[PDB]
Amino acid sequence: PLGVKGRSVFAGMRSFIGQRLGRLYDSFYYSQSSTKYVMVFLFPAGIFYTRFRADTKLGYHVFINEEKLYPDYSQNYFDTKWTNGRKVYLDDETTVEQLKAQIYGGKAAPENVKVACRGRVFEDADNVAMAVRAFCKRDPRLLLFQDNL
Amino acid sequence: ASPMLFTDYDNTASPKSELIFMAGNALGYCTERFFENEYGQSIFMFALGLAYLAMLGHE
Amino acid sequence: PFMWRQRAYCAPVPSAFASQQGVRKPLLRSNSESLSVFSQIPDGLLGHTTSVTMGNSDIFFLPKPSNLLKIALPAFVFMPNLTIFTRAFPFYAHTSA
Amino acid sequence: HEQPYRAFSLGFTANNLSGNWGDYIDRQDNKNALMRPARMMFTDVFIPTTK
Amino acid sequence: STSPGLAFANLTLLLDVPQLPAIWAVNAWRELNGLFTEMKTLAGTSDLLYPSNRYNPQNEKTNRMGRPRKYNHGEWMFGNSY
Amino acid sequence: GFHFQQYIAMAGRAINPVQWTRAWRRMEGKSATEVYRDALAWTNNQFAQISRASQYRAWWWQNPLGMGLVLYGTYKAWHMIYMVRKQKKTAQLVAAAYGQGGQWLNPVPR
Amino acid sequence: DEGINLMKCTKNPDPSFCAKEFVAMRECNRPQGPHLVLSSSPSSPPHYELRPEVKHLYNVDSTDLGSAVAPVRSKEQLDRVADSLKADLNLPGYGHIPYKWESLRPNPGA
Amino acid sequence: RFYFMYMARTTFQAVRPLLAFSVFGEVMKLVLATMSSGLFSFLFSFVLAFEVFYFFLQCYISYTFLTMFFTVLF
Amino acid sequence: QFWEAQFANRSFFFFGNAWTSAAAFAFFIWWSRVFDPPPKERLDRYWLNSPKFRILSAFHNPGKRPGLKISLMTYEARYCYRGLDHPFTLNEMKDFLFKLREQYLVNKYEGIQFPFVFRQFNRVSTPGTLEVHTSPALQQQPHFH
Amino acid sequence: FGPTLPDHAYYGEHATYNYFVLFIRGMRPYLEKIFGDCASTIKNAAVAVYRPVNAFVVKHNPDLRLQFVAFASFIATHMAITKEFNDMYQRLVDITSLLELQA
Amino acid sequence: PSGAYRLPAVDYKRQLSRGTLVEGADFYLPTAQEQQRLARHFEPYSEQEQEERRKFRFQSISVYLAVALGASFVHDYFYQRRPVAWC
Amino acid sequence: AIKGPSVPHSILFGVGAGCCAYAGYYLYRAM
Amino acid sequence: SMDHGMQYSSIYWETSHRTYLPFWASLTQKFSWKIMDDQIRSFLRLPKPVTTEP
Amino acid sequence: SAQARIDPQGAATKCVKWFNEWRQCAWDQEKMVKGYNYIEDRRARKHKPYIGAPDLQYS
Amino acid sequence: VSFSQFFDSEYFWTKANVGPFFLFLFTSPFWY
Ligand SMILES: CCCCCCCCCCCCCCCCCC(=O)OC[C@H](COP(=O)([O-])OCC(O)COP(=O)([O-])OC[C@@H](COC(=O)CCCCCCCCCCCCCCCCC)OC(=O)CCCCCCCCCCCCCCCCC)OC(=O)CCCCCCCCCCCCCCCCC
Ligand SMILES: CCCCCCCCCCCCCCCCCC(=O)OC[C@H](COP(=O)([O-])OCC(O)COP(=O)([O-])OC[C@@H](COC(=O)CCCCCCCCCCCCCCCCC)OC(=O)CCCCCCCCCCCCCCCCC)OC(=O)CCCCCCCCCCCCCCCCC
Ligand SMILES: CCCCCCCCCCCCCCCCCC(=O)OC[C@H](COP(=O)([O-])OCC(O)COP(=O)([O-])OC[C@@H](COC(=O)CCCCCCCCCCCCCCCCC)OC(=O)CCCCCCCCCCCCCCCCC)OC(=O)CCCCCCCCCCCCCCCCC
Ligand SMILES: CCCCCCCCCCCCCCCCCC(=O)OC[C@H](COP(=O)([O-])OCC(O)COP(=O)([O-])OC[C@@H](COC(=O)CCCCCCCCCCCCCCCCC)OC(=O)CCCCCCCCCCCCCCCCC)OC(=O)CCCCCCCCCCCCCCCCC
Ligand SMILES: CCCCCCCCCCCCCCCCCC(=O)OC[C@H](COP(=O)([O-])OCC[N+](C)(C)C)OC(=O)CCCCCCCCCCCCCCCCC
Ligand SMILES: CCCCCCCCCCCCCCCCCC(=O)OC[C@H](COP(=O)([O-])OCC[N+](C)(C)C)OC(=O)CCCCCCCCCCCCCCCCC
Ligand SMILES: CCCCCCCCCCCCO[C@@H]1O[C@H](CO)[C@@H](O[C@H]2O[C@H](CO)[C@@H](O)[C@H](O)[C@H]2O)[C@H](O)[C@H]1O
Ligand SMILES: CCCCCCCCCCCCO[C@@H]1O[C@H](CO)[C@@H](O[C@H]2O[C@H](CO)[C@@H](O)[C@H](O)[C@H]2O)[C@H](O)[C@H]1O
Ligand SMILES: CCCCCCCCCCCCO[C@@H]1O[C@H](CO)[C@@H](O[C@H]2O[C@H](CO)[C@@H](O)[C@H](O)[C@H]2O)[C@H](O)[C@H]1O
Repeated sequence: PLGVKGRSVFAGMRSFIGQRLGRLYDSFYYSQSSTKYVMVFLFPAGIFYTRFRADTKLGYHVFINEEKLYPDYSQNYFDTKWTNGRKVYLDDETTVEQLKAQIYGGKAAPENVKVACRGRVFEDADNVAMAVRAFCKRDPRLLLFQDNL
Repeated sequence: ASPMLFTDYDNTASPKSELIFMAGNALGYCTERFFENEYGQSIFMFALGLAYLAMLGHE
Repeated sequence: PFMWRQRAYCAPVPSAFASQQGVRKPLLRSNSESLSVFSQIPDGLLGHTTSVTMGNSDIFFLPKPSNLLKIALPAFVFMPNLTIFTRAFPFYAHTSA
Repeated sequence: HEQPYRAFSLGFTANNLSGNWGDYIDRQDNKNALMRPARMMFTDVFIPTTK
Repeated sequence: STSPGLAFANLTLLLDVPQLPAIWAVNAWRELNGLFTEMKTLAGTSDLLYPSNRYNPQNEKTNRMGRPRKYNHGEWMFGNSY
Repeated sequence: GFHFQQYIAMAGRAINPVQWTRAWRRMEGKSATEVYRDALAWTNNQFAQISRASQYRAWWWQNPLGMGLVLYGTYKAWHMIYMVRKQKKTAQLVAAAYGQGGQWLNPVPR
Repeated sequence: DEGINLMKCTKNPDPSFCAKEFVAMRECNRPQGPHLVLSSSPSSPPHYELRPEVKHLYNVDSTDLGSAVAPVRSKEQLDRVADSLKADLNLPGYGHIPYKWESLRPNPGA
Repeated sequence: RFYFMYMARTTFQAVRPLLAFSVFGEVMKLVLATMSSGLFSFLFSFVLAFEVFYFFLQCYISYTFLTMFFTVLF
Repeated sequence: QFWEAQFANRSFFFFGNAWTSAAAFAFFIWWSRVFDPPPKERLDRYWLNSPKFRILSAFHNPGKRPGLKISLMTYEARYCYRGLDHPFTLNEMKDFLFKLREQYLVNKYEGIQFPFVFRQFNRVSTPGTLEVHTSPALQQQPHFH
Repeated sequence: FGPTLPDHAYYGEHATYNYFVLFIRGMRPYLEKIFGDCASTIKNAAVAVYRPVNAFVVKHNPDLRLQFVAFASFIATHMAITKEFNDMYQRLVDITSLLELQA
Repeated sequence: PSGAYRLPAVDYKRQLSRGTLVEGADFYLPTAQEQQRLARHFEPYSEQEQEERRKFRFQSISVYLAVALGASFVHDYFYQRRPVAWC
Repeated sequence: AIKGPSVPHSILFGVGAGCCAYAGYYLYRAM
Repeated sequence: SMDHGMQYSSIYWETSHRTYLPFWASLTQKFSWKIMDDQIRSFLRLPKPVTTEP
Repeated sequence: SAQARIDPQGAATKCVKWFNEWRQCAWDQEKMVKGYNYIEDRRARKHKPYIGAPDLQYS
Repeated sequence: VSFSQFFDSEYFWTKANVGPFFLFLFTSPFWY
């Protein structure tokens, strides 16, 4: 005897979802504290953040010409030293000045510092996204150098 | 200095969080290289042949 | 624009030094136009050449005589069974039976 | 991710990894020096030169 | 259950089925951004918007590549210069 | 396997244009289902003759590998007659269009 | 008149996208007068024409710069153009086929 | 790390027969291309037959390891 | 049989070692995208340098040489569907011009063949009395010592 | 402080009478209804399309030889029209090749 | 938790101690008509069922051929089209 | 040849089938 | 001494290299939708390209 | 560096690559100064080869 | 037939033809 009169398939769907959620709560309660919180919240959350950031934002590999132009990262923790090739995720509205400040930690940068991509110098009042689209399409490797000349 | 004296462009590190894309990048590489072309058609025929042999053995 | 006798790629063609030839063709042309594909040739049918498609040709047919056979044959497992021990799968997947 | 891939062929009968044919301009012999004199033996059909 | 021969599938599953929520979230975010872009276009714009493009910085004082517009200091009889 | 000579003779009759008129006349008042069933029945009769007569009878070609050698020879004949011929034509085609080995050339370097 | 016509057209545009209006306005707004105009005709197709007093500024043999509408697709015009190009090139080797796939069909494939 | 170990073992056991059929085949092909006389050819025929038997041995070994690596209780 | 196998144990869609599991795995990979053809943005990654593609182009263009049209298809796939304003490097430009030159020579000289253009065919035209001589020795160039 | 967890929190379910197999065995009737209805819909549509076409064909080509003639004529007409279109595109391509030669 | 949504099973060790565990029948027979076949001995199958079964004494190579040709045609000329050059 | 069951009638039938196929192609591309 | 040259290199097919051509390939022929698309655009008065304007 | 005063053809063979890059940069600058862009098409159905692969966003 | 009496469980699972409904449901992505 499939189905009952006066009852709707949508009501049955609600019933089923309630059953599933109650069972999930029971199984989460009767589980190890050591494993369940990690496996249910921290790995999903990290994976979500990473995948969303990669699939949505757009990033750039940043290099610097000379060691004298490297930033001072001695004080901030988990990164005591600059390394070239760092992947850096930015927003579409970011400019070269904002990028430079982000690199140098809101501190006094050196003089006549400029950004290039495939040999092509960027203006500082330029959107990084459009500048890359123009000069280095699908090769976002940026380089920071000193333009004395 | 000038930007062309720089050569070490291929040291493109990437965050350690992105190691979860290991299998995804592998499958994407094998898709672009093997599966979406004639060798992939051969592989599909091989899978169908596995099904054929399983059915034959059952009967 | 600095080393004219040493940069021949950026120089005019020899038909330009000759002083003799509705609309006419241009008199001055560079050798740097050799670095472009569609400089002289037209761009006709540029974006329509990857649209000429041809179908594949493989036929998936093979007769299956089982009357010839009387023994079973081995078969691969393609994926792990997640319908059983689903909750423990990340915890036992690394072991070998 | 912008460089192109070389074709892949691998089977029990034939492959495309025991040799290199080269580019369209810079070509080269797929077979190595010891079996170049016996190229006829690695062919199902052979149409020799005119001389 | 499992076996050494299923290491490929085990790794792929463990690493990819957790990503499916994020993939669906990305798809939903894309649809919402498209909806908002189309609503803006219906409302009206000075310069056009490219729908399937990443970023649209164009305005009265800005080009379609983020630079300032040339010859935009004065006013023109035919209206906008674009 | 059996009746290879009869099969050659059948092909010869099929390629004869007089037999095309004969078949045109025989096709009067006839259905595709009937034709297909007739052909299937013929093939079944051949394979059934094999399955029955192999139990008690041995052909002139009998060998310690049995009919496996005859079937291998059928395959090899088909291969050398059809597939290697097609390979020859494809070889000449590729050699005229790109040069010998043109289909295995590497992509243009970027 | 040119400005008004352009403004009216661009809001209810033509499949030409108002190109003739645009060029008319551009040539009217010149100080000394229009260099390029659209010839008035009883003939069906209109032509672009160049004034004589500015002919020395343009690289032209005559004032007629051709029709103001593109050609219509025609097998005959294509044949004519191809024959003319072949004659001008004068290349012995065109149409030569050193190898053709062996087939009853004249053109295998195409 | 266990997944990587297992896939390495599996792929080696899968390609073992391909190797025995292909690379030793290439070696035999070199020897065939180089040899001309009859005595050496007579002696080399037995090497070819040995390669046949060796290929079947490798195939048996791979069958064993693959039925071990693709056997599931449940 | 397939339907009943689905409700049998260890025989669900692609799980297990049964022929139903194999068939479902085949359908699953078919339903997936991995075996679909690539897009136009991604054709010059593998397909335009493929033996199947090259043989089919040569076959369906009987007496012609499609290297140049293949170069132009690569240019298209990179310019019009991937967004590259500069699709060709110096190498690819040289290859394009090489193929253009070969086309010119093939149409200029009737019957030209390998040493001058990459092309080989068997049915050739010979004079009738073909003389065979030794090449001259390579020209002695002057050298120090 | 003792056991906080029961046994079923750890131990694996029954090997042969498990949760999924019982579930799918319970859902078998609804799935049968669903897929039978879908298959019947598709079959009825295909039959409604195929019956009148077979009737119209057999009415005008009742015999096998006539069916073969009609099939061959269909093939020839298709090939001829394709050849017309191909000839046009070939003329365009020929012009482009001639301009390449001119370059 | 209340206990309404508890686990709908008991562990195999406790069943074994209760004397309740059954191990068998990886497969099942849904309908009683199908269950009682080997016990009836006189009508394992009804007559209608018998004549319906007589239609499947052999597999249909004709249907195999037709379905395979249709699927190959569709898969080749709708799903596996690829571009080709034109000269 | 116009109405009756005959070889010309079958040829006409095949021609009509070809033209209807191409009409269907026209509709497909139009939509 | 360039035209009508002799065969300088050999032509061959290596063992078991594939051909990717079936037996009806000679009857196969190409097709482009471009001519039909042009006719349909002209008949339905769809957006024209600017290449129609000189 | 290649001594084009005495070997101009040999040096041009080395330097035309940088001439080509300059030629490209010229257009990239003109198109940034004069805003030139194009209507990009919607995303392809198989932009990603594999579902688990990351679709790295490019400007 | 009404929406309510169609989506009633008994009529939905016994007398109704749910083929078109479930086919539309499967092909939803195509329509979207
Ligand atoms: C060239 C060979 C290599 C081929 C190419 C390479 C391919 C390699 C792959 C090999 C795979 C083989 C295919 C196996 C499938 C099974 C085939 C099979 O067993 O049945 C075959 C088939 C017999 O079918 P059947 O069902 O057994 O019916 C038997 C009859 O009832 C009759 O009853 P019967 O009792 O009276 O006789 C039974 C049988 C008895 O057959 C035998 O026992 C063998 C005969 C003598 C013993 C030694 C045999 C080897 C050396 C002598 C024969 C040389 C020819 C090689 C024949 C290969 C088979 C052994 O008789 C024959 O079948 C005659 C076969 C010999 C034909 C001789 C033709 C002479 C012209 C050729 C010039 C001379 C040779 C040049 C050098 C070639 C060197 C390679 O034989 C036929 O070909 C039918 C002939 C019909 C007449 C056709 C018109 C005359 C044309 C003659 C040529 C026939 C085609 C073959 C070409 C060979 C000559 C170039
Ligand atoms: C014993 C087994 C039976 C033997 C007979 C089997 C062959 C039957 C056919 C015979 C008739 C062939 C035609 C001859 C006329 C001339 C044309 C021609 O030659 O070209 C074809 C070809 C050359 O091609 P070509 O040079 O490019 O010429 C132009 C093209 O071919 C043509 O121009 P196209 O490229 O534009 O045409 C393309 C397209 C046009 O055609 C089509 O598209 C459709 C064609 C298929 C029609 C489908 C059937 C129609 C069904 C409608 C009804 C359906 C409903 C009812 C049925 C339902 C089904 C149950 O497709 C084709 O044309 C394909 C042609 C197929 C060639 C034959 C393939 C079989 C190769 C030989 C197999 C040997 C088996 C082992 C023998 C073992 C004996 C020891 O030459 C051959 O095929 C050679 C056949 C030689 C027969 C050998 C018989 C064995 C005798 C023993 C000799 C011993 C020495 C052998 C060495 C090894 C011995 C151990
Ligand atoms: C390119 C492939 C594309 C797809 C990917 C492949 C995925 C499938 C892989 C399958 C691999 C299996 C291996 C082949 C099987 C061989 C043995 C066999 O089939 O036995 C004979 C068997 C004959 O059956 P039988 O036992 O004699 O029953 C005859 C009864 O008298 C008939 O009377 P009845 O009462 O049974 O009903 C009459 C009629 C109709 O039924 C009725 O009673 C009326 C109701 C019909 C209306 C609805 C039609 C069905 C749905 C629509 C179908 C078409 C279009 C869909 C459009 C969508 C909506 C618009 O029956 C049928 O239509 C039969 C249904 C055919 C379905 C296939 C069989 C199920 C196999 C499971 C495959 C797994 C797929 C997963 C399922 C999807 C996810 C859940 O063959 C078949 O029927 C199946 C055809 C096989 C498919 C061809 C695939 C090619 C295989 C390649 C093997 C060769 C490998 C190497 C290639 C290289 C060669 C050089
Ligand atoms: C030891 C290992 C064990 C473990 C196995 C592990 C493997 C598991 C995985 C499975 C394997 C996957 C591997 C990867 C696959 C990728 C490689 C690949 O596919 O391509 C390679 C390979 C590469 O070729 P390609 O150069 O790249 O060209 C590719 C083309 O696309 C395709 O080439 P194509 O199109 O040029 O060749 C097709 C060929 C063959 O095409 C066909 O046969 C189509 C299929 C029809 C089969 C059903 C008909 C059977 C008829 C039998 C009746 C004979 C009479 C009875 C006599 C009895 C006495 C003997 O065409 C012809 O020769 C001409 C025939 C034209 C007519 C055919 C149509 C009419 C049919 C009706 C006949 C009526 C004739 C009337 C004549 C006219 C009179 C008016 O592809 C092929 O060669 C395809 C043909 C291969 C045939 C192999 C021959 C052996 C077949 C038996 C296999 C074993 C049987 C097992 C037992 C079951 C049978 C008892
Ligand atoms: C869309 C692509 C689907 C392809 C893959 C899936 C296979 C295709 C076949 C369809 C899948 C669904 C089959 C459902 C079978 C269950 C039928 C049944 O009666 O179950 C008992 C339920 C509960 O019934 P009940 O308990 O209330 O009353 C009846 C009680 N008995 C059984 C004792 C008589 O029946 C229903 O009420 C209808 C449920 C089926 C309709 C829901 C379909 C589920 C699929 C979507 C999953 C997500 C749910 C949330 C959706 C939210 C919507 C906003
Ligand atoms: C083509 C696709 C084919 C593949 C199919 C794809 C779909 C199916 C794929 C599933 C395969 C992987 C499934 C593994 C699931 C692992 C998750 C897991 O079990 O967690 C580990 C925990 C660990 O439990 P444990 O550590 O005590 O025991 C686990 C196993 N042993 C004993 C061996 C260690 O398991 C649980 O008990 C919880 C699971 C149920 C809860 C699921 C998460 C949702 C929670 C929602 C409720 C939150 C309540 C918050 C209230 C807070 C206040 C208290
Ligand atoms: C709650 C919101 C809706 C939930 C449903 C989510 C499912 C969406 C997945 C469908 C597949 C999307 O895959 C792809 O994404 C978006 C539309 O989404 C489109 O992408 C394209 O159009 C959208 C417009 O919306 C643009 O924002 C985008 O710049 C462009 O690339 C592609 O044409 C589509 O192929
Ligand atoms: C006799 C009628 C029987 C019914 C058959 C009806 C089946 C209809 C299903 C059509 C679905 C095909 O799906 C479609 O396949 C083609 C490949 O051929 C793909 O085509 C893709 O690759 C090709 C080649 O590079 C290009 O045209 C383009 O990049 C892209 O469209 C499409 O991305 C995909 O959407
Ligand atoms: C005689 C009867 C004739 C019946 C004719 C039936 C007409 C059927 C026409 C269907 C054509 C749909 O064509 C296909 O649809 C999808 C969306 O649905 C389009 O859209 C798809 O591809 C493009 C990019 O490649 C993007 O929009 C997006 O990534 C994706 O949604 C495809 O670009 C198009 O190729």
